[PDB]
Amino acid sequence: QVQMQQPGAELVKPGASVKLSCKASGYTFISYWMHWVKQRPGRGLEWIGRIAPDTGIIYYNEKFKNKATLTVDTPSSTAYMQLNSLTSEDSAVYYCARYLKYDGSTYRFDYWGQGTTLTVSSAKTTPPSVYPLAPGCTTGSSVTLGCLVKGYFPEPVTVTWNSGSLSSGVHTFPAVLQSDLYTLSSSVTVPSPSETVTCNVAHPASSTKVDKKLVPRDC
Amino acid sequence: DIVMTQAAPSVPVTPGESVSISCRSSKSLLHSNGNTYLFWFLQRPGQSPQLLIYRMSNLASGVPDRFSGSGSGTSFTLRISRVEAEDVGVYYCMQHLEYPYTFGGGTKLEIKRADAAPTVSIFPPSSEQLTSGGASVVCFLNNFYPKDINVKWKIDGSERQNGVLNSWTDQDSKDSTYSMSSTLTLTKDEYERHNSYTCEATKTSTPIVKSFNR
Amino acid sequence: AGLADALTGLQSLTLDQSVRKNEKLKLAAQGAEKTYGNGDSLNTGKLKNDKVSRFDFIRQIEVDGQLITLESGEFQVYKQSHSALTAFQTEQIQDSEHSGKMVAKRQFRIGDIAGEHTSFDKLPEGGRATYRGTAFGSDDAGGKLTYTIDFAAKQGNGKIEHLKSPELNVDLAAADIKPDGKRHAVISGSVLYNQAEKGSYSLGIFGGKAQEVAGSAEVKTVNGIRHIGLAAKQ
Repeated sequence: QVQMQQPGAELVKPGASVKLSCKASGYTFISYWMHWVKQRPGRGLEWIGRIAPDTGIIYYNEKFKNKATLTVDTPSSTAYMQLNSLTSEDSAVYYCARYLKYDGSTYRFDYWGQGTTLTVSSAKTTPPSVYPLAPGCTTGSSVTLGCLVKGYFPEPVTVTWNSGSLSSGVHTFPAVLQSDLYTLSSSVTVPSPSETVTCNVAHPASSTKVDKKLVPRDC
Repeated sequence: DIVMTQAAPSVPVTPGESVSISCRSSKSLLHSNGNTYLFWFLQRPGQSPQLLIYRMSNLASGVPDRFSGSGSGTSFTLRISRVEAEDVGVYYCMQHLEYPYTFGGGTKLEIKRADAAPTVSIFPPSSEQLTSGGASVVCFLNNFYPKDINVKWKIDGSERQNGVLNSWTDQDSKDSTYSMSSTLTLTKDEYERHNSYTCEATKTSTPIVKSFNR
Repeated sequence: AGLADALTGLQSLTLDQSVRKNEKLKLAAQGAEKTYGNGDSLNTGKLKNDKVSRFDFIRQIEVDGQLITLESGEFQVYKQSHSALTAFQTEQIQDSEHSGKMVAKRQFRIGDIAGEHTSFDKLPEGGRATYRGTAFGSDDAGGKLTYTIDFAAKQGNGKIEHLKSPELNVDLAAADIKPDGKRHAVISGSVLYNQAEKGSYSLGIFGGKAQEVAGSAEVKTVNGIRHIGLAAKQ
C-alpha cells in the first residue's frame, strides 16, 4: 500500500519561495531515505538531494546548494523541499522517491511520486474550458469522439473517459501554448440503452473537474 | 560528479526483434562490497520513471524477463529481447555508488513499425464554442506511421497556415503508431466568412482528406 | 536444555543488551541455526568452560516484507562456572547513516555480561584473591589477564599480556569495589599503557564466594578505540 501523495501542480510568482510536499503512507517512513529528482520539460532527470528521517543528514548536489532546503516531518510522514528565489529555469517536474537506508532490498527507487509540476510565471491560474466534439453525419465499425480543453493555466490536466472505464483507444495529445494559455485535445475510438461516453477533465491547479457528455449534434 | 553517458539519444528496432542500449561512466561502479550500484529506469510518456534494473543484473517486481542487464565497471548494456509496443519510452541509467547521484542523458526506444495510413476525423466547432465568441476546427489523425506525416488545412479550397496548432503524440503502447491533433482556431466572424473546411493528411497513400460544409 | 544451543558451568544467559527489542539474532554452528529475541535465554549448557566459543551470527530486521541483515560476523562466548560474557566480531555492517551500503568493516564490540552477581554487602571480610583468565579482542582470543583483588581495602588491579597488538598489553589501574543500584560488586578504573592513561575499564565480581571477575575494557590506541573482553577465575 505504498503511497506517495504529491500535489498536482504549484504556481508561484518569480523570485518567491515555494514548499513542495511529499506525503508517505504504507511503509515504515523512518527506515527509508527520501530522494528528490528534477526533470525539466523535454530534458533528462537531475538529482537534487536526499533526506534521512532517521538522522537528519542531508546530502545535497553542489548545483542546488542555495536553491533547495530539505525538511522531514517524521510524526506525520511527510517530506518537504523549499525552493527560494525561483526563476524560469526552475519550472519543471519534481519527483520524490523512496530509498531503503539498508542494502539488501528491492525497496530502492522502486516507488516514485506522481510528480509536482512547478510553473514559475506571473500569470493567473485559469480553469479550462471543455468542449465536446461529435460526428455530424453514417457510423461504421467504430466512431471517434473528441474532448477539446481550451484556455487553461498552468499545466497539467488529466483527461479520462467515463471516469477511467474506457482505457483503450484513448489518445491524449500534449498541450500547446497559444498566447500564454494552454490548449489540449483528447480522442476516443469506441465501437458503435445503457451506453454513454463522457470526458472528465481535471485541472489540479484550480482543483477543478469538468465532465462533458458526448451527445449527437443536432441535425 | 560521476558522468553517465548514454551514447545513443535514440535507438531503432523493428517489432519482435532485440536491441541494446549502452551506458558509460567516468569511474568504476563496482564498490568493494562486490555490488555494482547501477539502476536502470524506463520513463513512459507522461508518467513518473519506473524501476527496471537494480544491482545491474536483477529484474524488479513484475518486469518481463526479456530485459537483461550486462556490463562490468565502466561499460554497461540493457538488452530488450522481444520488443513489444509497451516497451517504448525513454531509458535512463543512474549510479547510486557515489554522491551526488547522477542520471544518464537518455536513450529513446523507437520501434520501426510498417507504414500505416492515418484515420482522419474532422470536428466542426461546438455550440458552446460558438456562443463563447471563437471557433476551433479540430482534426485528429490517428494511428499512422512514420512520424514524417504532416497536415494541410484548406478553407474553401485554399490552404491556410495561420491559426493552425499541431501536437504530436509519441509511439503508442499497443500499436507502435503515432497520432496528431491539428486545431485551426479562428474568430466566429472568420469562421462564418467561409463555407467548406478540409483537413488533409500528407506514406502509404498518395491524398486522404476529410471535409465539412456549414 | 534445548538442541539448537546444544550444537557442540553457567546454564542460562539472558540475552538483553546483545539484541535490541526490534531485531533478531541468528546464531549458527555446524549447520544448525537458532533465532533469539530480546530477553531470550541462551543455553550455555553444552558449551565448555574457559574456552572462547565461536558461532556465525547475523542481526536481522524486517522492513515491509523483506529480511534485512544489519550486521554479520562472529559471535564469541566465554563461559565460566558462575559468569559468562558475549562479544560481537563484526565482518559486515550497514552504514545506515552515511552511505547506505554494506561495508566489510572489521570491528570488535562487547554485548552482554551475566552470571551470579556477588552482593556487595556479602563480600569477604578480608584477604586477597588472584584471578587468572582470558582477555580477548579482534583477531586475538589468546590474551592472558591476571587480576588481583584485596578484599581488606576492597580494591583491584591487574594486567593484560600476550595480545597480538603490543599496544594493548595494558596495566589495569587500581580501582575501588563499589555497589551498583542493585548493590552488585563492580570495579571501574583507568587503563595504563606505558605509564599513561589510555582508556577505561570495568569488571563485575561473580559467584557467591567471589570466585570470578568478568567485564570489558576500552583502550585508546594509535588507531583509535579498541574493545577488549576480560574474564578471569581462581
